[PDB]
Amino acid sequence: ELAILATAENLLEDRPLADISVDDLAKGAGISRPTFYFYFPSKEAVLLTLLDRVVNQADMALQTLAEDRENMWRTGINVFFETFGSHKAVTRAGQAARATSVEVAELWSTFMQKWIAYTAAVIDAERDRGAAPRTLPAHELATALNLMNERTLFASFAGEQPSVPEARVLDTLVHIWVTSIYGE
Amino acid sequence: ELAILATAENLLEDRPLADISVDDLAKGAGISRPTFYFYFPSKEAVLLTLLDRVVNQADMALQTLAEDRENMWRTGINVFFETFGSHKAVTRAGQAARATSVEVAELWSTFMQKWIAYTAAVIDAERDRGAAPRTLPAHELATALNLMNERTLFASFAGEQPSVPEARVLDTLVHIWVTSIYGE
Ligand SMILES: O=C(CCC(F)(F)F)N1CCC(c2nc(-c3nccs3)no2)CC1
Ligand SMILES: O=C(CCC(F)(F)F)N1CCC(c2nc(-c3nccs3)no2)CC1
Repeated sequence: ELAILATAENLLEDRPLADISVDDLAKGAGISRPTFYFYFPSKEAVLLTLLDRVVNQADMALQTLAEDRENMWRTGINVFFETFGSHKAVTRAGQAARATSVEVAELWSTFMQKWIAYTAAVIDAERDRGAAPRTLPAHELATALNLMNERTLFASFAGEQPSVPEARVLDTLVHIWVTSIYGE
Repeated sequence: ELAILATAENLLEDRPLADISVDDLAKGAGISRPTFYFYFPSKEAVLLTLLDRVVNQADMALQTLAEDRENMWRTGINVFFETFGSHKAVTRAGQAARATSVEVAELWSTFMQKWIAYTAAVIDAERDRGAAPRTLPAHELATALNLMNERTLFASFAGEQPSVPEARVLDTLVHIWVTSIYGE
């Protein structure tokens, strides 16, 4: 199973999921094709599992943090920059699969809701302690900022035109987060 | 031609481009199917033209503006909220078509570059006159803010989970723009 997952992530670096066959996956894993079907129903199920592992790893890293204001936010944004930036091929294939796969769509949406709720809870705590002003509803502010990070990180990692260069994206997002949370 | 375009926009309200046939389009336009092929090579070419007209209408409305700081930005963001919000079916189909169509991809990318360049020029003017502090590189700040607006507007219009409610999205974006441009 782990060899099929590593193989899939390796090939995804080079080509889209549409250009990878079960045969390629089976072969890279040192197993036959019907032996593949024993571990996964499809190549789409492989990507789902890869995406699930990356998002959970980001989510666990953020839990570890939960357990200087600008540096506080930078470190939390950085969990996502590093975790997804270390898995760009999976990130990119997984984002494209939100369009065609309900399971990938639901997976992404469920974790965005969780990460928005955590951001909102931290902004509310900051407001409760007098460190942040009561401007926008916290949960709405958190939603826009998180959607910004999703779109901006993924555009930078994919080398999209337009995008912020990967080496400038963390400072760019942290500035927008800190000014909008503390400003006002 | 205009009847084929209106028909396509009308049907897109109800269903995806994949569930619309040339026959549906031809029929709604009061023409035969080979008569359709005379005006457009495909249903994908129809969406391209619809998207082209919407983006140009937004772009022309923003030119009209180019020819109170918070209200200045609100009015510019509002061109996009109203123009795309008045054409949600076309916006939504057009965004999904960026994945499968190079012409739709290039069209969106070309206008984002133009709208980023305009935002950056206004922030630079604001900094030149002493009204905004010299924090992030203007063009990087503009890129992240514009990508935020793209993702956040389209999520609100599609009723995505998560999204900012459509009735709160303009105030949410304006707050993030004004604090990040003038803050720090
Ligand atoms: O960037 C994200 C998530 C959106 C993305 F596309 F990237 F998946 N976040 C979500 C969690 C945010 C957050 N950080 C923290 C904290 N960081 C440090 C202490 S508490 N709380 O919420 C950081 C940015
Ligand atoms: O929201 C956008 C474009 C991104 C989108 F997804 F929506 F297409 N804009 C681009 C242009 C921005 C802008 N406004 C202005 C001005 N508004 C009033 C005077 S000058 N300059 O740039 C406003 C937000």
